[PDB]
Amino acid sequence: MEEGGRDKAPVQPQQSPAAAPGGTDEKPSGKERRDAGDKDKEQELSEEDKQLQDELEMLVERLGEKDTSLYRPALEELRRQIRSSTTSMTSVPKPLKFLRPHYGKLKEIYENMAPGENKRFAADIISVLAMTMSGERECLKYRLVGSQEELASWGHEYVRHLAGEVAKEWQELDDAEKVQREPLLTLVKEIVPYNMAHNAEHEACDLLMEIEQVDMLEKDIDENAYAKVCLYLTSCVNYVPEPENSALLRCALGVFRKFSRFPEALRLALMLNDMELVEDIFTSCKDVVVQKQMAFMLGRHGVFLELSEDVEEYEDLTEIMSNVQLNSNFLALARELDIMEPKVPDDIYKTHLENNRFGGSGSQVDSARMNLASSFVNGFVNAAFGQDKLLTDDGNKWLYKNKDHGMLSAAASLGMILLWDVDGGLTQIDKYLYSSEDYIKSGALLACGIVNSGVRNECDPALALLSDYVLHNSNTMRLGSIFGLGLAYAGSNREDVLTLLLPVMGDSKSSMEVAGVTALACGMIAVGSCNGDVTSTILQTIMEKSETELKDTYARWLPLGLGLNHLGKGEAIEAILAALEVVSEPFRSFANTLVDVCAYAGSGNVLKVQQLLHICSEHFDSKEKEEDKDKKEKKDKDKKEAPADMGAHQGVAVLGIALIAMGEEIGAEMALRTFGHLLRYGEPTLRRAVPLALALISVSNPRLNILDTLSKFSHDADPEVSYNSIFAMGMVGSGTNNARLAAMLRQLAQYHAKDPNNLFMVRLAQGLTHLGKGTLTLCPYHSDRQLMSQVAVAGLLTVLVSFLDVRNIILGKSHYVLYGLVAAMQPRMLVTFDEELRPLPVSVRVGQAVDVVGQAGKPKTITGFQTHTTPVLLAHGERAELATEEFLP
Amino acid sequence: TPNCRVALRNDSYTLHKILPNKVDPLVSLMMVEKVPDSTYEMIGGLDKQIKEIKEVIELPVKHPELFEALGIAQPKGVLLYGPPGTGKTLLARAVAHHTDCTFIRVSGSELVQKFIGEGARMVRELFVMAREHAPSIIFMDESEVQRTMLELLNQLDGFEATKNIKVIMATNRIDILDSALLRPGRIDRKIEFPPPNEEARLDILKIHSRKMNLTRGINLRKIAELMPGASGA
Amino acid sequence: ASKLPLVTPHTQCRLKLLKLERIKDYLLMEEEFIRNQEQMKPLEEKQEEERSKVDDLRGTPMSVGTLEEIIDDNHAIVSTSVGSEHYVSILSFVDKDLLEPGCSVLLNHKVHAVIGVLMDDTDPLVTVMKVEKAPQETYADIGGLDNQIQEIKESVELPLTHPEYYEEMGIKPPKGVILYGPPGTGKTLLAKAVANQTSATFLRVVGSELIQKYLGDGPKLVRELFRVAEEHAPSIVFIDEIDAIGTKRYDSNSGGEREIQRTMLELLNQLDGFDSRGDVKVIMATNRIETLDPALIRPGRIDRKIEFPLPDEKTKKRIFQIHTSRMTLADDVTLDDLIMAKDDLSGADIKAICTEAGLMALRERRMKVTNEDFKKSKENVLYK
Amino acid sequence: TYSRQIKQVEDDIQQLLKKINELTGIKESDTGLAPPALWDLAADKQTLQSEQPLQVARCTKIINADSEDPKYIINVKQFAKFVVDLSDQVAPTDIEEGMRVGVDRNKYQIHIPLPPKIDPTVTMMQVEEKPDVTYSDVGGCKEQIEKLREVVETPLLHPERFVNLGIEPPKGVLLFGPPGTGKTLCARAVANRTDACFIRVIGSELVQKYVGEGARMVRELFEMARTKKACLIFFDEIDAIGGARFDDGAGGDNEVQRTMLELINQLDGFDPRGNIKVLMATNRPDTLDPALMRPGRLDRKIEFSLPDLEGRTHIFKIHARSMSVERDIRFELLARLCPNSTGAEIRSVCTEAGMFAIRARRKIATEKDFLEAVNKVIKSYAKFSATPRYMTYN
Ligand SMILES: Nc1ncnc2c1ncn2[C@@H]1O[C@H](COP(=O)(O)OP(=O)(O)OP(=O)(O)O)[C@@H](O)[C@H]1O
Ligand SMILES: Nc1ncnc2c1ncn2[C@@H]1O[C@H](COP(=O)(O)OP(=O)(O)OP(=O)(O)O)[C@@H](O)[C@H]1O
Ligand SMILES: Nc1ncnc2c1ncn2[C@@H]1O[C@H](COP(=O)(O)OP(=O)(O)O)[C@@H](O)[C@H]1O
Ligand SMILES: [Mg+2]
Ligand SMILES: [Mg+2]
Repeated sequence: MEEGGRDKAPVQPQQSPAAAPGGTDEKPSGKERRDAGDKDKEQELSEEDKQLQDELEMLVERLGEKDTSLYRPALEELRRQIRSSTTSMTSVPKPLKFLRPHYGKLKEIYENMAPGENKRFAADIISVLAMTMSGERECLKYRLVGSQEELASWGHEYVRHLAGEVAKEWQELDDAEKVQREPLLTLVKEIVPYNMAHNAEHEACDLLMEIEQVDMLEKDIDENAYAKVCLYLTSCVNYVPEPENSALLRCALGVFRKFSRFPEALRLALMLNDMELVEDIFTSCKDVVVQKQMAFMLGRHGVFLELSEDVEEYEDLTEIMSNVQLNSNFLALARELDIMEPKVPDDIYKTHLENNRFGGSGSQVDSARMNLASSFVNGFVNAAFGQDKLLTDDGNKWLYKNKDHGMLSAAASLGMILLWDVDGGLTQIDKYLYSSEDYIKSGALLACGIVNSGVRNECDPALALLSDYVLHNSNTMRLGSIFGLGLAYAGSNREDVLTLLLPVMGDSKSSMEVAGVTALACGMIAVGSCNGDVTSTILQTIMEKSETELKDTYARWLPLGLGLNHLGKGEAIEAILAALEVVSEPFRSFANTLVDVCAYAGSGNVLKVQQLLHICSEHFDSKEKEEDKDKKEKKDKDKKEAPADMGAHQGVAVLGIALIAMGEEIGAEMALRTFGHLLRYGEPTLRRAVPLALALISVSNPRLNILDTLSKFSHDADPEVSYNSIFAMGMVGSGTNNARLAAMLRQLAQYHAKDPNNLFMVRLAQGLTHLGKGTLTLCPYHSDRQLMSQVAVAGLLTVLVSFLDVRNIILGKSHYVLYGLVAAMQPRMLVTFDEELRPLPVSVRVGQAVDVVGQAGKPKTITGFQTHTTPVLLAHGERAELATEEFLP
Repeated sequence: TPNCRVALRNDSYTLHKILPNKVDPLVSLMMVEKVPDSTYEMIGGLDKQIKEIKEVIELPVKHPELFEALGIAQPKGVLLYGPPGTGKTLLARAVAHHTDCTFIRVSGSELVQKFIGEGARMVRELFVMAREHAPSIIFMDESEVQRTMLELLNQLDGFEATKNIKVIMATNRIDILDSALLRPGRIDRKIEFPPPNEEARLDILKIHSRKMNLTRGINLRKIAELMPGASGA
Repeated sequence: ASKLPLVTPHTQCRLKLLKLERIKDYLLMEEEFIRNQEQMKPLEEKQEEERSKVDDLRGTPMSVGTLEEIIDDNHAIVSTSVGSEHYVSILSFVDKDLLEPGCSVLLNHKVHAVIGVLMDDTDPLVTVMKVEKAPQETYADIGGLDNQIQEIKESVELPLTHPEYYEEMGIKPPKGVILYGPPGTGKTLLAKAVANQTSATFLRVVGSELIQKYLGDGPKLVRELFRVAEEHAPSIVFIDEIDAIGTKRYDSNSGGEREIQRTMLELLNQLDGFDSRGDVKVIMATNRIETLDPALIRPGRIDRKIEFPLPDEKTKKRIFQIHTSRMTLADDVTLDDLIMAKDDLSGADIKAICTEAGLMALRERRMKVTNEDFKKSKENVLYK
Repeated sequence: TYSRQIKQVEDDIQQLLKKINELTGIKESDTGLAPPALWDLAADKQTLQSEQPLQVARCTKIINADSEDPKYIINVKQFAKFVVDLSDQVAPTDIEEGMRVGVDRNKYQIHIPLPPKIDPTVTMMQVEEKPDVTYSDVGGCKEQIEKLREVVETPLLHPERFVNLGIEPPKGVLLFGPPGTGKTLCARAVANRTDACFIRVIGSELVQKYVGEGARMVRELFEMARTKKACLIFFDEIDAIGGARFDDGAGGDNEVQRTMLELINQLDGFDPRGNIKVLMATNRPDTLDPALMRPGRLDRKIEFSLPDLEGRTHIFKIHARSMSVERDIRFELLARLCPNSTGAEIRSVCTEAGMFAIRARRKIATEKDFLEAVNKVIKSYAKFSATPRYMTYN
């Protein structure tokens, strides 16, 4: 205990502020010169942030605090200089002079006067000066003023400029990682009216720095994955002018403003398509930006590049339409025939090998429904140019035998054999088309709508499937002729053939298996306008669904195309437009949760989820709304898939936990779909947890729920070592898990993962987390499998060719004009950099390096070397132009 | 407690009661070996050697701080040497008896083996019982003993933190053992045991002649002169 | 509870806000998700009801059996403690994962069906060979060497503490390290300093106790040794005095030198198996570097070869300064006379003279150590 | 600004994870059970169904049958032997003699045949798993690689070019040279490329305590080798498993020689292993017995010598490709400076020469850093060097 001796600061600041009321009146010099000695000594003796134990800041206020409360308020003649010596001294220790109810009284020292040019004694010091005090301003004071008092007095007007010079003081001192504290000022300042602060720091951000555009830019997309509705509304439209006004990176526009497309304004992304068509540099980045506009996240664009300078760059649109689609063909035409892929791989049916010798004899399984899965010996392995010449005999001799939806299946397999094609796919159909069969012709002409997927050239505007449609008085001469057109033109926004498919809905024909997928065709086309589609659905919904109390043919099919007609926005107007549209009995109010949550594909608005789980949780439900709670559970499967990874382990720690183990019907019957709607990513935390409840069968329930989750469990792509878990399940599936209803299903499960080798990136998360429509084509099957009666007759229209938005696999691509460079790549784990010291260490998987078109995988981020610099777009996007530059000797 | 017998019912194997306390594997061991327990009162004329062995064994238990007063490490190894029949075993037994330490000699026998382990592939498995009776002293007779002592000292050169564990080797003819054992930092003190003189033969006649039914007037001095110093045996 | 490994944002940025608030969203959803179970599930309790149901499946006489094979369809051949073995089935609360051949299980008393598995109380030999705590003081206790200290930190410590240099270099650390020189020069002492320093699991075995009395028990001991060293983590295996396997012959060895040879063959494998070795470091020491097989000494099995010289006098005086630090040294003595008393004294010799001189002080109950203590002390230590 | 506000709201939800994960039931950390949410389907059915109808079915061993009648003779572990019967659920075909069968405890009759005993210490040396060494990494000995590889895999990958020519390919091969030459490393490439059962054997593992105990391990090894379709058996350091028979006076080293003779009889004499290929590897081949050196067992005798110049330069290109270096160095000077050296020594020069760059502060090593490696590894460590008395293999 070494006290005394050097105690000058607990003595003369103990005496002269005590004699300051005795030296204010009748002593004109000791009031102000001892205040000057109280200002430069408290100033200079507290500028250093190494001695935070100042000798007055925790010492003078034992008497100087009551001296302050009897000094500034109790004086009443505060003039022009003694405020600049008084309120510059009394304002520095006041967040620590007071205790935690300072927050309502930061103004009883400061609002008397803000003294002059406050940063003059806040230049060197980082945050112990007042930056903490200004955080105390914007936390509580600007919240209480700017709750309903935004346009206001001194508590807003000067506070803009105080919150401007402190915000530039963060980017003034060091260019440290205290720079990123400025969005914590700009957000917490005026949370809902974010525009007025982003105007105050967007042009200051223009004059800020160009090296400080990359981490500020990913700082703003680092909120702008998802937010609250108005914060996502304002911060994403404030996100856009940072690579245009200040920065000139200018090439990550469309894939990162697909975020800013739907909920903000549908014309905003059109104005940013104009901003694409202004920056007309030359050909590399101009090429690469409009590459993604066809088959990477959206379509509906191929009528916007017909300007008056059609030579090559405005003639790019046909190359976008079909030539780089022919590069996606050229993937399997040139760069997959060389590595492994033969004409007929065929060896997975060969991998079903030793059940003749696994404990006994064999040649017992002779079920006719096994050939429904032996059709996918032809169907699943022949993707990516696995075309066959007289190797389709397993569908040819099954095509003329029985199983009319199997005559739909083998002829429908030719579209899965010839994918992304325009060249000969219409000719490969006609060699098996002519059979005078309403099944063979509608499966094969249904595959005509599968071959041209992503082409949208002259294949069938009214050509082939109109001729397939006009025959109708009967079965598939009515059904399969609209699904290939909604599938093929699902990426298009053409209104004319949508009105050709409008009397298919407005027919009021008794073909309900056709009118149900009519909404599943027209809903796949448009997601925006044409309320006449929703009118044509709801009028048949009232004319047919009201005067009945029957099965889920109405429920699984008719409002689902309305969810696909109103997918992807957080505005909560469409829930009023559709929830007050079918105000009705609750079986017609099945569609209460359809359009309400189908608009909420990726965000966070968990106040939706409490009204997604507190209205109808279980309630013991004596056979009343188990299907409505299975749809209420079905709408838990969005909100999760692309909101930037972080959610999978707690999704499985929800639905692997308390419905599937401690539920009644929603868990045991249905709740496994989330693991085939969220994912196909692949991790052992649920891949080694679903066969824990799936390897046991539990035949008490309607056992095709657990067997419905068998093949669905095997829904996961990116093929792995799961042949143990699925091959043991089909080996016990030989004796048990009887082959009279699932002989299609077990080898559907075995063939689903690795039908081929490649082509699995279908999981709706492009670049980092962009959409790219993995919902309008993937949705009606997971909606379609709720009850039953569709594993044999009706749902065979869906179980083959439901999801067909397979936007390939790989990103190792050169796309130079000559096509002569290979790559300079280095694939790794997902990124580790937000900030570290200097050169931000990107990730940690340095041990691998490739140069060729090889496999992708999900959690991969790919960089390089050789001083190539990747100067095109740099983030992601899988078609970098890959030019080089050599200012590096 | 672990390693305790119980009573046990047979129909459901419900735990019934808690019988005695069995027996410590070391008490069985020393019961097998049966060292001839000794004391200071049966020492014949070895008093300077007693003063030597007190300094190495007696002091660093009663006063471990006393070496920290001098900043020096405590000794750990004792070598005794001399002809057989000269009180080595009773001395090393007696010092442990008076300082109250668990006198544990090792012989490398295999009747001992079942109380050490099932195979006990090292010698080091003894140390569980050693630090379980932690104030203890390890004793050895007269090449396998010599490698055994090296395997002990290589442990308590600093790799074992439990103190109050010391080793004693006794043999004759100090030149024929290992030079690596004769490394000067290894052994802490070596003590010679001489054959008894005419003085030191007399008091062993005195002590050992106690329990006989004598006759008055014996003149044991003449008899100790008649024996020209064979040994104490 | 091992919820998520992505912890990298590190700062007040917003990947943390969205991501930590994202698992926070799914824990509000998880809490109100499970809240409906305790709200509206009065059928069973399931926290102990089905637990007591399992405990009513399994009987109270839980017998302990042994695995020897596995057939996947929840039945296998297990061995009883008698020796007679069965073909019982396996329950579904037995989470078939900790089932290896030779594992201890729990069987029924009646039908002997596989109830549960048993955690092993481990072999005592692991606790025998595992060094528990730090032995002594740090590298500052050593003094004088200063070059091979950089060598040992170079090969062992710096690979552990800085795994960045070898990756920006594109290189692996050097594998094998051997120590040799005259006796008593600090070979074991430096290993004590490493055992102070590291965070890896540290193993020490004398080279003398490698040899056995039964046939093949040596190489079996080697195989289970490197089993133990591998099955932990980034460890350090120390071997002292490995010449003693070749110098002395003992009569307990039922085999001749053509069993010692085979032991050296199995060890010669276990330094350089074709199998993936892993994160095991090997430190070896002897004083007869010329005796043993150089096939064990080749680079690939031992990379760095480090000689320890005799101390020069400048270093000797430093060692006197170390071992006379905390003792009450009387001013009578002159250490420079004590340096050149023996021309080739070891570092152990100095400590022997100091400790024995302190014993000469405690013979006379004093507190300081005088000159004649050293004068007769060098006669006691050196000359006999 | 919200420093505590993200702290306590982070912390009560990180705790509130556990505060309802106790309400899940993951707790009561076991002594060998399982989690509560798993087996919940063997809860009322298989608890009374895999237990109450299901027996114990103690497993036994057949001695023999007899004619005209089933009337089998059983044998068990310790107890007596019986006259037993089939079940109705089994055919009398696969109840062949010397077989383990599952047998009820009351009538004592046969339910199912069993696989034979394997002695799973033999199962431990099945490799189950492959290393990563590529034939790219075994540069310098290309013709040794080819002459080995045509014996190892070409009949296995193509059993038609030998049949249509009409030859039986050779079945045995040993590999030998100085130590560190790339023998074991060369075997790792074979275990990389192949597909059949790769059953490794290290010769010192067969030294047992009992008499003839190792020979039964040989027998079981060749039995489970005969169970497979094609199999690869690897041998390493077979000097320990046998040099030669030399015995005189007090019979020494006999137990090794009986095991070596059993290995001879399992290789040749009375019905060949058939589709079983072996592969040996030693340091010194001089000590080995000539009956083991007979072809039909050891047909190929691949030499591994030191690389001439170009194999060495190729090895510098292998071990030096993946490190930050000065660009304009040459390796040919270094291969001039290493006349007699192994790929292990070349690798140690590379991995040391990087450490010379790590000495002061650089990022890329230099030619003089290589020169600091050469005199140290070659000429400073030249006292031991391990090679010359192994050149004569003594
Ligand atoms: N350079 C030194 N500085 C200080 N003390 C030393 C030095 N060298 C040896 N010693 C002392 O010598 C004693 C013996 O050391 P150590 O056993 O490590 O030598 P060694 O060469 O390993 O002996 P051995 O050859 O018997 O194994 C140590 O306790 C240490 O205090
Ligand atoms: N041709 C080569 N190319 C690359 N590396 C080689 C070559 N030859 C040897 N090496 C290196 O030498 C080391 C030793 O290899 P290997 O274990 O096969 O030696 P060996 O010839 O079997 O001798 P030993 O039986 O002593 O191990 C390997 O780690 C390898 O890196
Ligand atoms: N000084 C002595 N006083 C009494 N008895 C002694 C003395 N010296 C030796 N003996 C006798 O010698 C025997 C012990 O011999 P000892 O030296 O302890 O072991 P060893 O002879 O094996 O080294 C005892 O029977 C003891 O009675
Ligand atoms: Mg030593
Ligand atoms: Mg080798």
